[PDB]
Amino acid sequence: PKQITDIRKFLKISRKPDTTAVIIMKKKSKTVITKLKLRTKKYLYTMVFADRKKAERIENSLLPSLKRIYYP
Amino acid sequence: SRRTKKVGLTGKYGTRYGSSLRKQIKKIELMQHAKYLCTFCGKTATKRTCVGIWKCKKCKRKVCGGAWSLTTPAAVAKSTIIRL
Amino acid sequence: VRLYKLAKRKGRHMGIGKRKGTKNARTNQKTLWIKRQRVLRRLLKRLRDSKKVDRHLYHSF
Amino acid sequence: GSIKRFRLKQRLGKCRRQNRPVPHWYRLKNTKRRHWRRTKLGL
Amino acid sequence: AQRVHYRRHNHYNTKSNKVRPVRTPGGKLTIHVVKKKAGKPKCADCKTAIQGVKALRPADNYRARRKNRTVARAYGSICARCIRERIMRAFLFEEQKCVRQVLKE
Amino acid sequence: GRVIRGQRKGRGSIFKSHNHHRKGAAKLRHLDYCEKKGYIKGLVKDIIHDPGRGAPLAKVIFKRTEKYGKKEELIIASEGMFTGQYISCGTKAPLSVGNILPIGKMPEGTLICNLEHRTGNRGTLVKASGCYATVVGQSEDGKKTKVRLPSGAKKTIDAKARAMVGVVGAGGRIDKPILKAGVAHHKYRVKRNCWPKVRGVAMNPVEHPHGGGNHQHIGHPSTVSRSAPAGQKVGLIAARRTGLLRG
RNA sequence: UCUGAUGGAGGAUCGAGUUGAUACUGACGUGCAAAUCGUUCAUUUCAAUCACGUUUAGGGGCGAAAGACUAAUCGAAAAG
RNA sequence: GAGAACUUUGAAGACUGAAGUGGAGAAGGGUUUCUUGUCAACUGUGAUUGAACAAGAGUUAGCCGCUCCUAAGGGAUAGCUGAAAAGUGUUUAAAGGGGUCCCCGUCUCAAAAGGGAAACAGGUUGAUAUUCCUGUGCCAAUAGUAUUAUGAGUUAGAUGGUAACAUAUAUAUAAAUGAACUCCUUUACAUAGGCUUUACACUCGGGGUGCGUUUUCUUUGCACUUUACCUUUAUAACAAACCUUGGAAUCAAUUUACUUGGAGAAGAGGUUCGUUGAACUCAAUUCAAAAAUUUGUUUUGUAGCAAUAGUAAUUCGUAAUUAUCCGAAGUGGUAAGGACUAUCCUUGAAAAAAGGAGGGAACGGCUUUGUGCUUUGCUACUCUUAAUACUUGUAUGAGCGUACCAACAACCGCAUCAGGUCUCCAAGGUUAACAGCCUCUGGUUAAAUAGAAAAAAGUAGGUAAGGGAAGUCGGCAAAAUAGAUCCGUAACUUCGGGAAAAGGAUUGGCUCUGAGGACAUUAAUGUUAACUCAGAACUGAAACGGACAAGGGGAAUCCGACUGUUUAAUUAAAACAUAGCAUUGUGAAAAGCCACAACUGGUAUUAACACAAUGUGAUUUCUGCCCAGUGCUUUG
RNA sequence: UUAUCCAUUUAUAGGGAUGAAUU
Repeated sequence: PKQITDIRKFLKISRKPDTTAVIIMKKKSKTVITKLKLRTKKYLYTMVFADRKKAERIENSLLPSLKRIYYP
Repeated sequence: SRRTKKVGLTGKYGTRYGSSLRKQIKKIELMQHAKYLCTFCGKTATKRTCVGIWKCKKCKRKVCGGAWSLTTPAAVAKSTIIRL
Repeated sequence: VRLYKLAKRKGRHMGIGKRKGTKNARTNQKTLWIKRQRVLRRLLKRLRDSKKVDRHLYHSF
Repeated sequence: GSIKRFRLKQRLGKCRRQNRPVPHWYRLKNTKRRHWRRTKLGL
Repeated sequence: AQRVHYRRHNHYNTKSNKVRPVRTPGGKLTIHVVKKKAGKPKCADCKTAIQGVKALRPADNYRARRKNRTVARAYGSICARCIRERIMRAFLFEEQKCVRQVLKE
Repeated sequence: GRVIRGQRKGRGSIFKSHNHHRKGAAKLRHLDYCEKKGYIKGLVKDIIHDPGRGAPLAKVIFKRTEKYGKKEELIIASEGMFTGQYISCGTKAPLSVGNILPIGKMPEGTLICNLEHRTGNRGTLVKASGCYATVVGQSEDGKKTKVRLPSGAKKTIDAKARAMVGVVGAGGRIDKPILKAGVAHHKYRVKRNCWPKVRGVAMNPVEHPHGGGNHQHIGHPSTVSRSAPAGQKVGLIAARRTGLLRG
């Protein structure tokens, strides 16, 4: 696990063909927060989003060639 | 205050061992444990480390010597050597 | 236990007939010395920092 | 011992095998049998 | 409280087998063996620890990046005070040789 | 009877020296071209204690003359020499404390240590803590020189042996009396197992010729001739005399 | 020189633990036991204690030494 | 079940009292482990149980260990003796690695507690779990060539900072020329003492859940409220080291303690290592101030791993939903780290392997003359990670251990024997306390037998009027206080002690008084924390270290100076040893003492302040006389 | 001095006047 903050880095790592799966969580904090997680042979990269709008746009901006998983 | 009259440093041994062997031993450890002047720095900070090696705390440059005296009459032949 | 400790804080069982450890056992004279020296030295530090007292008197005290 | 050698483990297996009793239908046509506590194998 | 037990098959407390107990999300106190501490690199002259370089074990030192093994100034396995001392000693004794040679004639 | 403790000592079972922590045999730099035809100077990088002996040991660095690189040696340290001091060996070297010289160079009446009773044995004599020797005078034609050993004998050694100018350090170690048994036990830890002594006369009458009786007395003359067998030499061995000395 | 502190040396003291066996000449002595049980006692910063590994093999070893110990056997072990 | 004091379930009363019949392990035992049947013998009583009998089943590792390296050492190689078995182990040795002629070099084995490449959390079955599953990592290696791509350097090897030094953030900080030859470092080390930091443990008040008593009181008493490894994890804080400026006596900073200073202190500003692993606005972000990107104000997030797991409750088919998993502190009980001081006639090991350095041998690509070199004609190229592909024998991860017991009946004691047997974990109260005594977590209610009556006698204890050693060889067994504070303390003496001498006074409960800290505001007002001492009234059958726990002292003499050791199973001493005293031999390999059949060896990695053999045994004062006897020795 | 015996090292120059130093 290795948290990443910059968003262009994640948009770059999404296009990498060695990645297989993505993980989308939703949980109640106090509204809903999400942690976009991405699975790759090396590591598992997560990103926190306090903005539901940014979560909504980014989840669909992610390329469809990879599989999506939601634990709940 | 002055806790003891004359036993001094040998009071650690308690009442055991005779005075003719405690006064005799006290002659030497008093000038053993006391730090000595160092030629290389002029700071009186040379202590003992083993049976025959003295070390200056400031210099960190150790010198050999006698068992407990940095210099001894058997070691003041340096004058005879150096008169040449 | 909590009621007894509340009484302990209120100071109801300090009796010599209750103590069973030595004077140095119940409290360390060494540790009390550490506490005293530390608080007074911190006071002296605050004195110098506020410059209420000169260095020459500070060292003497 | 929780740590044993290969030959020792195999020999223990052999001895346990030897501990098995005589089959029934053969008797239709033993005495050398140890007990785990009564006799020590020693090996 | 709880009670714990050794796990790394060596049930003695030798100075290579010290323990730092911790608790778990499962709610149980487990045991971990912290890696043995290692010394520090030392100058060859004053036998004093030199900065700029990590102080790991053999294997960890091998795994460490090249940016954590040396100070980049000439020797690097010699403390700066000693290397400065050596440098000016080196220049001045050579110059003393030169002046003695020129005064020889 | 049976084998005596004075006999089992040389069998080599438990009387082997505890060589585990000894840092190196005390030996001086041996012969080469430079020693016989000039001075060669090294330095002492460190000085250390040796658990067995009393006198400390000097770790001396040297540089060879045929292979690039250094060599290390351990010398019996002499009094009053410090780390970093340059030590000079050979013939033409200037006589000073700690240096090494052939016996045919220094004047008479100069203290000396680390003699060499036969040339080449790289250090054999006068090595105990706080001891020295003195040359009495060279031969008129050279090739010989007599020295007064600490025991008090005049021995004649050639002029091509080597020795160290000065006195072995760690002097007067015997002045301080041992008080507690623990000091003696610790001291004898790292040398041998010759301790404790155990009086012979209180032995059983079969494991020592001195023992036996009902008043623990020797019972026969303690002096024994030098021609005695192995199990007989146990008393004052061929004593020339007995009693307090008179000079 | 005298007084008050800090300081923490000692083959220092008491003392559980470990190690041992002082006295009860206590019990049992066809016993829990071919040397045990209860109370008492000794020692505890060092000549300490233990574990594993390792050396010394019989007219020998080993012994802070009592003719002790060397597989319950020892004034010469044990097997033939 | 036909059978039940000693099988199972429930109720009740107790015990073991974290130095436990609790968990793990080692040596040893070797299927005793689990399930289904089981009573011929055994389980000394019964017996349906069982460590018995019968039939099946059960031990999963690139990461836990072994395998690796080295020690006191063993075995063996060359030589040397010996008839040999054997004894020696470099003593005339042509004895294996590397580079490219040169350098180096007896082999091998010996640690399941030393050094050691690599792991964690939850779940998982009748029997195994750091091994299986789920999820997340890490370590090691990866042959030759060709392709791409990631990055640097150059038209043959980077930078910034005046410095301690720092800098490559690509998915992945991988790439900062570098040979032969060398010097270091790590690996890598004693004890004692206190101080400090962190973590765990314990404790406290609040909030939220559930439980429980509630004649009577009770903002109530109990349980849960959690977050591993990994990400050079980022930073902050701290002990030290170092750098820059600074230039001291009226000496100065400073520790609990002393330490340090013109070989450059204090002040001020920085650099790093190590402790910890989300401390600190740490992250980006919403808002304001600097300019072709810096400083101030907020949101969010258990920093990611993370809730999707556990835990506690609540509903609902009988697999899901539901709400909580957070504002703070004190104790020092352990462990580790740090900086120090003290002690040693004691100085407290090595290689395996890895790193760093001094050094500077060789140097673009294509084409070509000529005998790799000089040359002529053009410039986009050199090193490293990742993937891909093809040729090479199939181009990731060998083998072994992994159940159980650790004595309570799974070990040795002829045995289901009160014996012996090696380590870690270690709760509350009481208290100096890991002592005793009682309780919570866990475990048990079982020991080769049970009901009844209670005499003699035995045995483990109690208690005894008045006398108080009259008993007896002898105050042998027991009784006397013993804790803590305070007061007082002799003869002698080596002046250190004796000494807790002797000998006394106080001691409970409740209600109070005083003293002992840290934190923030323009001298004064506030916020907040320990149990520690000193004193006081009042009260009780004058008793209060109420049990538990704990010196009997004194006057002497002999012996041994003391601490220690010893006759395993009759003797623990006055016996030994020790420190000291003194003697003798010995100048080295043609010597001493000793082992060896011979070769040879130990003392000896030694050298008179040493080795060997002796008697006496602190200290004080002494240590008188005889060389005829026997010894020993000196000259011829 | 050859036998023989001893000692020494990598068997490394025939005799006299606290830095490195290898191609």
